[PDB]
Amino acid sequence: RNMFCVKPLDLNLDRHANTALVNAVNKLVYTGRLIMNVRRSWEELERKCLARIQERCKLLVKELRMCLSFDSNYCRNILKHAVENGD
Amino acid sequence: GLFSLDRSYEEVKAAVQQLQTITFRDATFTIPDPVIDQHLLIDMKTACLSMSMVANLASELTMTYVRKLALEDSSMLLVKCQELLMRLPARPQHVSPDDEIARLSALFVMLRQLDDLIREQVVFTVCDVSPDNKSATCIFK
Repeated sequence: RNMFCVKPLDLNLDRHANTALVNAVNKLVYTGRLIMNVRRSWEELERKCLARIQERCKLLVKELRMCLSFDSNYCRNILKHAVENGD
Repeated sequence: GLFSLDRSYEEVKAAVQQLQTITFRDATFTIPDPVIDQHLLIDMKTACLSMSMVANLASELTMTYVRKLALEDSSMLLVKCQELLMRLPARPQHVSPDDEIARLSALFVMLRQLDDLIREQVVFTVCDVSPDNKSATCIFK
């Protein structure tokens, strides 16, 4: 839900009643679950944003092109650039 | 020798009446003139060094086996060896076969370096004694 706030090791997962190898690998798999979760949330948010700005670019270059004018030429020439990347 | 250090002279005089009496094989024996000597200082120094080394190389399982047996088992010898110890189901923190066999080999080496002080040498191995206990036969000379 919120990929920006980091919440590491909220309750105690270090348990002396089990093997220390099992406890260390459980903390490791918690950290791995955290990094894969923030990776998946970040990539899904950026592809949703990039998809909607892509279709906005397509609908705009559709609608501006019906009237030939210098203004439409200039705004089209701005709008020619790709929107696949954050840069 | 180990009791001669930092003790009053009358404490040694109260110790020699305890330690001189040896009654091995139903025949009493006495220890003559237990005094201090520089050779005895050498034996005490190597004894304290070997004791420090075996205290350092002792793992936790060797240190805790007596309590782990005394919590459940019960015998007369366990009681008689427990009263000379001090006062103070859990999983072991870290065990390893290959580390602890090296620990046990070095610990056997340190116990050998402690054992050689009291064990002088074998010089006679008796096969058959005379039945009046006045003679015997032996090997290993």
